[PDB]
Amino acid sequence: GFGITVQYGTDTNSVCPKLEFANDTKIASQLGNCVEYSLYGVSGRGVF
Amino acid sequence: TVDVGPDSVKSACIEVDIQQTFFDKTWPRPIDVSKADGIIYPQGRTYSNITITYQGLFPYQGDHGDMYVYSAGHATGTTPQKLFVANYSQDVKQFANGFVVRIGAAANSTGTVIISPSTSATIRKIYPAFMLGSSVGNFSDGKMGRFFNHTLVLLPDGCGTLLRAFYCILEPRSGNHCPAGNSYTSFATYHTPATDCSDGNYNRNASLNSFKEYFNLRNCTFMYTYNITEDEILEWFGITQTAQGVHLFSSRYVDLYGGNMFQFATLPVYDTIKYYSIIPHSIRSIQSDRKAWAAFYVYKLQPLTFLLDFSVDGYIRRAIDCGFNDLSQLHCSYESFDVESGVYSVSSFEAKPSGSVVEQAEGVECDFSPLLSGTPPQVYNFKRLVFTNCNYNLTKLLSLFSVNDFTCSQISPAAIASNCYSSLILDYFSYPLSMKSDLSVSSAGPISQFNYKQS
Amino acid sequence: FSVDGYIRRAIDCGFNDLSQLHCSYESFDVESGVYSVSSFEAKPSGSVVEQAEGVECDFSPLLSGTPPQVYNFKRLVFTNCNYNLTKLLSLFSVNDFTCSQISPAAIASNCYSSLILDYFSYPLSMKSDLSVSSAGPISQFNYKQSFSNPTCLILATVPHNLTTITKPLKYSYINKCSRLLSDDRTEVPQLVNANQYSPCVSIVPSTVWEDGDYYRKQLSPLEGGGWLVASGSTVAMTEQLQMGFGITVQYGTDTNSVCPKLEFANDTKIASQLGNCVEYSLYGVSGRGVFQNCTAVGVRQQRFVYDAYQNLVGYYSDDGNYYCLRACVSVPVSVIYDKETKTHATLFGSVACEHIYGPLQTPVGCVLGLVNSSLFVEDCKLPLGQSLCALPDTPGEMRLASIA
Amino acid sequence: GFQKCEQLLREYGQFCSKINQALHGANLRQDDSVRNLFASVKSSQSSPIIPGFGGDFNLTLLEPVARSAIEDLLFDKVTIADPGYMQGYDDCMQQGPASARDLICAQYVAGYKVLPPLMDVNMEAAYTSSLLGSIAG
Amino acid sequence: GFQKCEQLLREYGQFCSKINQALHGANLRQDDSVRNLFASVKSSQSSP
Amino acid sequence: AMQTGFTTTNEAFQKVQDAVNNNAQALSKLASELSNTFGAISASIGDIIQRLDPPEQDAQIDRLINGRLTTLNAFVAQQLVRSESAALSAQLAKDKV
Amino acid sequence: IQRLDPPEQDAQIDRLINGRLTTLNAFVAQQLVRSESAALSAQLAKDKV
Ligand SMILES: *[C@@H]1O[C@H](CO)[C@@H](O[C@@H]2O[C@H](CO)[C@@H](O[C@@H]3O[C@H](CO[C@H]4O[C@H](CO)[C@@H](O)[C@H](O)[C@@H]4O[C@H]4O[C@H](CO)[C@@H](O)[C@H](O)[C@@H]4O)[C@@H](O)[C@H](O[C@H]4O[C@H](CO)[C@@H](O)[C@H](O)[C@@H]4O[C@H]4O[C@H](CO)[C@@H](O)[C@H](O)[C@@H]4O)[C@@H]3O)[C@H](O)[C@H]2NC(C)=O)[C@H](O)[C@H]1NC(C)=O
Ligand SMILES: *[C@@H]1O[C@H](CO)[C@@H](O[C@@H]2O[C@H](CO)[C@@H](O[C@@H]3O[C@H](CO[C@H]4O[C@H](CO)[C@@H](O)[C@H](O)[C@@H]4O[C@H]4O[C@H](CO)[C@@H](O)[C@H](O)[C@@H]4O)[C@@H](O)[C@H](O[C@H]4O[C@H](CO)[C@@H](O)[C@H](O)[C@@H]4O[C@H]4O[C@H](CO)[C@@H](O)[C@H](O)[C@@H]4O)[C@@H]3O)[C@H](O)[C@H]2NC(C)=O)[C@H](O)[C@H]1NC(C)=O
Ligand SMILES: *[C@@H]1O[C@H](CO)[C@@H](O[C@@H]2O[C@H](CO)[C@@H](O[C@@H]3O[C@H](CO[C@H]4O[C@H](CO)[C@@H](O)[C@H](O)[C@@H]4O)[C@@H](O)[C@H](O[C@H]4O[C@H](CO)[C@@H](O)[C@H](O)[C@@H]4O)[C@@H]3O)[C@H](O)[C@H]2NC(C)=O)[C@H](O)[C@H]1NC(C)=O
Ligand SMILES: *[C@@H]1O[C@H](CO)[C@@H](O[C@@H]2O[C@H](CO)[C@@H](O[C@@H]3O[C@H](CO)[C@@H](O)[C@H](O[C@H]4O[C@H](CO)[C@@H](O)[C@H](O)[C@@H]4O)[C@@H]3O)[C@H](O)[C@H]2NC(C)=O)[C@H](O)[C@H]1NC(C)=O
Ligand SMILES: *[C@@H]1O[C@H](CO)[C@@H](O[C@@H]2O[C@H](CO)[C@@H](O[C@@H]3O[C@H](CO)[C@@H](O)[C@H](O[C@H]4O[C@H](CO)[C@@H](O)[C@H](O)[C@@H]4O)[C@@H]3O)[C@H](O)[C@H]2NC(C)=O)[C@H](O)[C@H]1NC(C)=O
Ligand SMILES: CC(=O)N[C@@H]1[C@@H](O)[C@H](O[C@@H]2O[C@H](CO[C@]3(C(=O)O)C[C@H](O)[C@@H](NC(C)=O)[C@H]([C@H](O)[C@H](O)CO)O3)[C@H](O)[C@H](O)[C@H]2O)[C@@H](CO)O[C@H]1O
Ligand SMILES: *[C@@H]1O[C@H](CO)[C@@H](O[C@@H]2O[C@H](CO)[C@@H](O[C@@H]3O[C@H](CO)[C@@H](O)[C@H](O)[C@@H]3O)[C@H](O)[C@H]2NC(C)=O)[C@H](O)[C@H]1NC(C)=O
Ligand SMILES: Nc1nc(=O)c2nc(CNc3ccc(C(=O)N[C@@H](CCC(=O)O)C(=O)O)cc3)cnc2[nH]1
Ligand SMILES: *[C@@H]1O[C@H](CO)[C@@H](O[C@@H]2O[C@H](CO)[C@@H](O)[C@H](O)[C@H]2NC(C)=O)[C@H](O)[C@H]1NC(C)=O
Ligand SMILES: *[C@@H]1O[C@H](CO)[C@@H](O[C@@H]2O[C@H](CO)[C@@H](O)[C@H](O)[C@H]2NC(C)=O)[C@H](O)[C@H]1NC(C)=O
Ligand SMILES: *[C@@H]1O[C@H](CO)[C@@H](O[C@@H]2O[C@H](CO)[C@@H](O)[C@H](O)[C@H]2NC(C)=O)[C@H](O)[C@H]1NC(C)=O
Ligand SMILES: *[C@@H]1O[C@H](CO)[C@@H](O)[C@H](O)[C@H]1NC(C)=O
Ligand SMILES: *[C@@H]1O[C@H](CO)[C@@H](O)[C@H](O)[C@H]1NC(C)=O
Ligand SMILES: *[C@@H]1O[C@H](CO)[C@@H](O)[C@H](O)[C@H]1NC(C)=O
Ligand SMILES: *[C@@H]1O[C@H](CO)[C@@H](O)[C@H](O)[C@H]1NC(C)=O
Ligand SMILES: *[C@@H]1O[C@H](CO)[C@@H](O)[C@H](O)[C@H]1NC(C)=O
Ligand SMILES: *[C@@H]1O[C@H](CO)[C@@H](O)[C@H](O)[C@H]1NC(C)=O
Ligand SMILES: *[C@@H]1O[C@H](CO)[C@@H](O)[C@H](O)[C@H]1NC(C)=O
Repeated sequence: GFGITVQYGTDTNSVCPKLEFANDTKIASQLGNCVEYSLYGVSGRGVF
Repeated sequence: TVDVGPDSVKSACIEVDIQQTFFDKTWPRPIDVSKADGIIYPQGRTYSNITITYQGLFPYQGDHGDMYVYSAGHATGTTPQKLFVANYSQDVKQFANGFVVRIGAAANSTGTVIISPSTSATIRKIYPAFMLGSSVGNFSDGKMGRFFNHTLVLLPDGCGTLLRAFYCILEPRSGNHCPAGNSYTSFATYHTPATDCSDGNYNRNASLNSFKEYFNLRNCTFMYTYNITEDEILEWFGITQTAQGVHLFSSRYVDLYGGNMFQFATLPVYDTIKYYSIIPHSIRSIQSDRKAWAAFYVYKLQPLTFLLDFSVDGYIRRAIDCGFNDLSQLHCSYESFDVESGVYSVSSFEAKPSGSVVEQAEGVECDFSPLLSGTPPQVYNFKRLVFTNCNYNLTKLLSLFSVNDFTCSQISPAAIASNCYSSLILDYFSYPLSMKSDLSVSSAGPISQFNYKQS
Repeated sequence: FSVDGYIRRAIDCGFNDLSQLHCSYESFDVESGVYSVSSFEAKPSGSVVEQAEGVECDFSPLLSGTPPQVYNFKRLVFTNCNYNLTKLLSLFSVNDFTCSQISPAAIASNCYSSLILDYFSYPLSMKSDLSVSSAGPISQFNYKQSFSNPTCLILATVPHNLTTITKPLKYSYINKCSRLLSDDRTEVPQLVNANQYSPCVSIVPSTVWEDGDYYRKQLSPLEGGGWLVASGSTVAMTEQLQMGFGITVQYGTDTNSVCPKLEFANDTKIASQLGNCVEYSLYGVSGRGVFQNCTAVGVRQQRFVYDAYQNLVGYYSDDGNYYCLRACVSVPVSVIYDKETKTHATLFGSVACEHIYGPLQTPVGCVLGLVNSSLFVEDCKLPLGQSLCALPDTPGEMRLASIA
Repeated sequence: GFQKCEQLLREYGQFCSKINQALHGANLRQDDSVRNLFASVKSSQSSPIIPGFGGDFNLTLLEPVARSAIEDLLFDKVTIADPGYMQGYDDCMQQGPASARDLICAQYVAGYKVLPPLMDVNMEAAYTSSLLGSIAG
Repeated sequence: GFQKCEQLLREYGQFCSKINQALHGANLRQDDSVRNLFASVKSSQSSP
Repeated sequence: AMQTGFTTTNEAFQKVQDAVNNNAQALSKLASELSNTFGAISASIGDIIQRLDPPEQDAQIDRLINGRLTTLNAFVAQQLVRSESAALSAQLAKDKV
Repeated sequence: IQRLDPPEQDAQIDRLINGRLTTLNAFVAQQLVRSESAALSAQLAKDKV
């Protein structure tokens, strides 16, 4: 048996599937724009 | 499977001349929701003399849609020659939620013979032909428009007297000008009025037979026909797809003069239609008898809320697209076409994302190695691996075992393998499968009471 | 309850309107006044039923040839027919029959817009992989039931003498289905949607040859480019074929014409009960009301006419007539009570006495318990409305007095 | 009327008793408000209204026709649904609803009732008519 | 802006129409209150 | 000049119509809210009972109850607000007479 | 939405809806109470002027 328990917000949500990153998903390259974001599991929409 | 008649025995297809310039016309007929264009009537019920909002699949107010026009082929006097078409077979569109079609809007107007711009003729209604399916790609020479596996074909025939719907595999023929042969451009259907549209006996297979020159029909699961009484009346056609199959809508069997669409058929097509195209059609008229054929317009559907005005007789004659503009939102909020003068607040104009930003921990894999080495503990001595600041992959672990039962609670299956977590805690132990149920939350047996319990 | 706990006095709160009043205040003594109480309910005097009656829904396809694998499930859609699940269930040894968002009794007895039956070969050893909570390969890549419509899942074994159903060589399934994007770095799992087929169905053969077979298709630009890939897996075949049957039912996209068959009495017709309050069940639509013969409105083909509050207000019957449907209407009740005399009268506001000394018709409704007095008051304690007043006889009956 | 629902409704306490008592009090409040208001409009002494009341001052607009002419016009120009105080129950069955969203016929369907006012029209007219005749004096 | 939520919100009836109409009326009430109040403070004749 | 004054430009006249409209709105809440499901599978109790067994049937009926109890509480709260307002207004009418 | 499937996702969204509908009803009820009060007060101001 394998039990899996997951927690969602005691720390940065740093346990993630691996992701290949594009350089158009950086924050610095999209300042002033409305973007969707996912930052270490934290998500929503906004302007950086 | 269904017998759909014999294969074509011709060694070659009729040559098709594609000259899109001639079909690049501007004859706009956008959806006018105030005139109830493009509306499919609420399906399980009717209403009388009321104005209500309704949620359903509707075209957008102001949508121009995609115009398609069929033409006469090439001729020399009394001997028709080459077919003349637009680049339609290669223009494959995403199906999404389906579409509605405005058919014969220009009928009775003086129009143009597309093949001969200086020649005018009275415009006649012509029915659209469609090819729909799950997967698309190219033909032998690299041109697009090939559909794979079963393809739904809606092919009007009998010079506009029947709609033939079939779901079959289309096997490109290899003859001259055919899709698997030499000198291929585009497949097209055709009929030859001179022999196919006699005043009495119309050839009910004229378009089917031309279709068959380009493709062999294989593993057909059905072929249905619907009758059409001839007229020059503007009509609407629509197609949608649900778990029950493909639904064909039309205004002509219920609201002929009004235009509201009602379902007339459901087809047993269960794979998802993702793509569609217009099958170009060319009429092999003699040079001296070319007609102008009405353009048809295809508009896409989406789940919109409309304000629908139901007359005493139940037809929808007027409507508001509640998301078109702010004025429309106002009418919908009061469920009326007439609201009092004033200044009103309406939904804000939303800012929409222009992109996305992502940051994730990227680095070390989370290490499930301990798990794989030595004798696992008993259930009361389970061992715990706590993963933080790492990249996880459950497949990497799951793929090493023959999984008998994998279930999740308070998280979806898709989510367990794709979300980010503060931590992932893995508790592993030896456990007989015969005691599977003793690990259930509802269990009152020894495992859940004294050995191991999940959060 | 007395101090010693015994019950010495009680009110039956449903006996009459006066009793309802005492109960609503939880007291045996309430103040004088005119009070609204529960209406006098109209009750059904019978019932009307209309159902599609005709062709049986045909489960024959199901019984002939080799059933498909779970990712190639076949679908039978039943509309406008009489269903009988026992007829199908009785042909198989059912191992597990469960329902979700519909009761067991209901699955076999309600009318539906449609019934969709999805059948396939399926090992019983993988039973749990069809659970909603499952994160295994069947629920992720092969077959998933609707979360929106009520569903049932039947797992059953084909009997040795049901010789019309043949067996595949092995059971098989997709254990992987994903897309490789044009960059060939990112792989995206392609999960199956409820009631749909996996995108990998076109690359996976009807039977997986052997466990571990890998399939790939090059996608065109219109499909987003990249590759669609999948892996198959197998389960050894059992002595008797095990099959799954998913059932999905919809309740209101059309006339609910998929019904159990019903033997009809001719006393359940609408025409024979016009003007009465009846229970009705019309092609799965039900409630209580009064049918009336009236002028047709709405679209005939749509059968059921609704108002602006979504009530059913009319119906086109299979007998050719259009009926208006009115709610069974309750009869308003107000109790006129005088505490000092311990007397009362009942006002049925807005009601003509034809529906109820005998009853007295007044400007505010029909009143029982009052006697018309042609007397005037200024000092009215029990106003009835308009310029009417109940005046106790003091005990006798209350008088109906006019306010001067 | 569904018993299962009623059984579950009971677990919310005497909900309906509260609804009924709150409205009963609210309704008594208007009968008391009306009674008090009219008691105060009421004249002790008043002159009769006769045609010609007003002399050179044209008051025919206000003279009872009984409501006055302006009073009838005021009512005729306001769109008011007829509550059917005497026999609305029946009007809604033999004729049915007047239009979409007919809130008077909805009463017998939805479970609510519109109650009649404390004074009838002729009594209210009598109060303002006697008031008119009292103004000069 | 979430479509799933909006889909569920619809099952609560025309909730938002009620919110908007109630506030619209409440807001008109102040414009009418203000207009009436100032109409009465307004002088016919006044010295500079 | 006033005989023809009961029109769109007469503020007092619209207030009369608005008092009437407010009564209608109060009743429309009860007439229109019974069609809501409040997350339930149906606005009809009879449909819930016919389709579901008690452990789920209960939850669905309960959604309808909560929605209807809420509606009635809102209705009553407004009848109390409106009757309080009308009573104050009645005293103003008393003073004006 | 990101964490749950429809049968549970629905229940969770619905909790948020109920809470927000409640909040808006409370807000509106108070704007109506406050606007009624301000209107009465405005008539007092009228009388004082
Ligand atoms: C999470 O964790 C899971 C599990 O660890 C990861 O999933 C794995 O992902 C890898 C890819 O990164 C994937 O490998 C692929 O396997 C297929 C299958 O081939 C096998 O069968 C064929 C049959 O013809 C054999 O020829 C082949 O050698 C393999 O045989 C295996 O089994 C036999 C025993 O039966 C052994 O003897 C063998 O040694 C072997 O183990 C391969 O076809 C695929 O190859 C393609 O990619 C590689 C990349 O290195 C490339 O070099 C190849 O040329 C080829 O690429 C070309 O084709 C692709 C289209 O398919 C195209 O896109 C390219 O551009 C090229 O044209 C590769 O090796 C493995 O199977 C997955 N396992 C599971 C269980 O899912 C998952 O990725 C992890 N997630 C994250 C985010 O990291
Ligand atoms: C939904 O779908 C389901 C499944 O299709 C339907 O349910 C079926 O309904 C039919 C009736 O319509 C029902 O048939 C009845 O079967 C019994 C059982 O008898 C068997 O055993 C006895 C043992 O003594 C045998 O003698 C008899 O021949 C039967 O044997 C069967 O099996 C053997 C092998 O073991 C075979 O060799 C046989 O050929 C046979 O298959 C019968 O007793 C019953 O008979 C009564 O009704 C018939 C009507 O035609 C009548 O002719 C008989 O004389 C007798 O009627 C008298 O008695 C009844 C009281 O019982 C009384 O009311 C009458 O007035 C008479 O006095 C009949 O044949 C079948 O078993 C059901 N199957 C299942 C799985 O449930 C269901 O109805 C469908 N729903 C809807 C709405 O349509
Ligand atoms: C190209 O040209 C053709 C004709 O040359 C047009 O076809 C005509 O279109 C009009 C409008 O759609 C049709 O008029 C409708 O006829 C209906 C029935 O007509 C039949 O029955 C009546 C008796 O009930 C007969 O008198 C009549 O001759 C027919 O036998 C009417 O019921 C319709 O009225 C309904 O709609 C109107 C509003 O449009 C309402 O005011 C009415 O109250 C009622 O609801 C209407 O009169 C006409 O009949 C069609 N001709 C033919 C031959 O059928 C094409 O539309 C035109 N094409 C384009 C694209 O413009
Ligand atoms: C024009 O298009 C129509 C499509 O609408 C197409 O109709 C098809 O015609 C064929 C016959 O030509 C039908 O097939 C027959 O159906 C009957 C049904 O009972 C069968 O009994 C026949 O079986 C006999 O003939 C077979 C011939 O091979 C033998 O193999 C068999 O053993 C029997 O002897 C046969 O299946 C077919 O069902 C219809 N299809 C539809 C969808 O209606 C028509 O043929 C086209 N015409 C031309 C000239 O192309
Ligand atoms: C849905 O439609 C797709 C597309 O039509 C279909 O995929 C096709 O499957 C067939 C066989 O099932 C493939 O045809 C041949 O299959 C044999 C198998 O032994 C191969 O050996 C053949 O190879 C030749 O072509 C190769 C091209 O590179 C050569 O390298 C090789 O030497 C041979 O000359 C050939 O593949 C057919 O190619 C695919 N088509 C595509 C576009 O992939 C699919 O099966 C259908 N799905 C279902 C579920 O019915
Ligand atoms: C394009 C052009 O001008 N070609 C010259 C011919 O016009 C000319 O022969 C005359 O052709 C006349 C018809 O010309 C068109 C037409 O409008 O009908 C020109 C169109 O552009 C062409 N359409 C398309 C899509 O290619 C159309 C078509 O070819 C024919 O209909 C064939 O079926 O022809 C008309 O028939 C005159 O009677 C005829 O003399 C020839 C000289 O004979 O020279 C060409 O360069
Ligand atoms: C006192 O005032 C009233 C009105 O407030 C005067 O009575 C009005 O007299 C006019 C005559 O110009 C009537 O006009 C008529 O209207 C009808 C409407 O259909 C029309 O058909 C006639 O041709 C004419 O235009 C008006 O209706 C009438 N109004 C009433 C309420 O009677 C009255 O005469 C004044 N008295 C004195 C002494 O001046
Ligand atoms: N073969 C053939 N088929 C046709 O359908 C056809 N149609 C026309 C005419 N088509 C049209 C269509 C729309 C307008 C039109 O009046 N459009 C408006 C704009 C409408 C809007 O955008 O709201 C305009 O003022 O141009 C004119 C001609 C001419 N020849 C034809 N020839
Ligand atoms: C369809 O509805 C309209 C309402 O929009 C009805 O017209 C009303 O009819 C009544 C009859 O007494 C009049 O008092 C109203 O003033 C009319 N209103 C309008 C806006 O005209 C119309 O009669 C209905 N048609 C049918 C057949 O019922
Ligand atoms: C389409 O139908 C045919 C016949 O019904 C299927 O069976 C193949 O038919 C060809 C005819 O030349 C034979 O050569 C093959 O050997 C047959 N295969 C089998 C397995 O019997 C064919 O499989 C069907 N295709 C699809 C996609 O369903
Ligand atoms: C669709 O139209 C066709 C053609 O009118 C109908 O087929 C005809 O049916 C009659 C019935 O007596 C036969 O006499 C003709 O010989 C048939 N014609 C042909 C070409 O076969 C067909 O039945 C109609 N379909 C429907 C559903 O009504
Ligand atoms: C951004 O991505 C492109 C993709 O090819 C890469 O060539 C480029 O060097 C990247 N830029 C940086 C700063 O890494
Ligand atoms: C077909 O022609 C249209 C219209 O000129 C153009 O927009 C479209 O891209 C063309 N498509 C192809 C596949 O050539
Ligand atoms: C699509 O085109 C490529 C080259 O253009 C050819 O290799 C490939 O086989 C074509 N696909 C089909 C299905 O013929
Ligand atoms: C199949 O039919 C035969 C006929 O004699 C019977 O003996 C046998 O027991 C039947 N088997 C089953 C599984 O019912
Ligand atoms: C009504 O049912 C009875 C039952 O026996 C039957 O005799 C009578 O003929 C039926 N009437 C009609 C009109 O079918
Ligand atoms: C209903 O009324 C129409 C005419 O008003 C009439 O001809 C028809 O027979 C009536 N139907 C019934 C069931 O009474
Ligand atoms: C009571 O009797 C008198 C007879 O003078 C009659 O005029 C009056 O309308 C009656 N009242 C009622 C409610 O019947």
